[PDB]
Amino acid sequence: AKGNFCPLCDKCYDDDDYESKMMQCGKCDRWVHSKCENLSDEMYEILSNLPESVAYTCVNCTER
Amino acid sequence: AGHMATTKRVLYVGGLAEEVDDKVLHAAFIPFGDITDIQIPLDYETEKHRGFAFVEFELAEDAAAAIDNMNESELFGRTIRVNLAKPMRIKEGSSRPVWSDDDWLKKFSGKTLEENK
Ligand SMILES: [Zn+2]
Ligand SMILES: [Zn+2]
Repeated sequence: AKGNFCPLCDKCYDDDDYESKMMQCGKCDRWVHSKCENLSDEMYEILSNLPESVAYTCVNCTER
Repeated sequence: AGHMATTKRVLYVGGLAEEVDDKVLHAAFIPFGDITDIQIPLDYETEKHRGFAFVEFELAEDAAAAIDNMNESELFGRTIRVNLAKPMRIKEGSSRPVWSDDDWLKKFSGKTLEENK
């Protein structure tokens, strides 16, 4: 495992998650901040609203 | 060559083989100018992309050179396609993507608009 939280920073499930542009993985339930993934805001909205067949995954469901 | 707008944000890529990864998109897109981000979405059962991906430049002019030259480029033995991806900023907080290049991403999932609600 690599923790049930964003491993790319020391932040956690805190109340600030609204502007942290968080996203849930699609084959595991871990949540991650998209800002730590170096993703732009529009880039985030696209890969977050991609179809249910194809989409981006967390650092343990795929290497990035 | 030509384009609908120069833009300064991320751009679209397609016609890729499943063997393509960010290291292939970086080496093929870096000669026009500096890149700052590349990501490939994947299919949940095979961990492969359907031949579509995204790229982001550090400069707005070099992104216009990508759509002007890489749209005729070739990778893995097949032709690729490149175009802008700024005129598709999602209307999150009001509706899902159904009105732009993001709509054809839904048509790509398999029509889907016959059940949109
Ligand atoms: Zn984080
Ligand atoms: Zn995951």
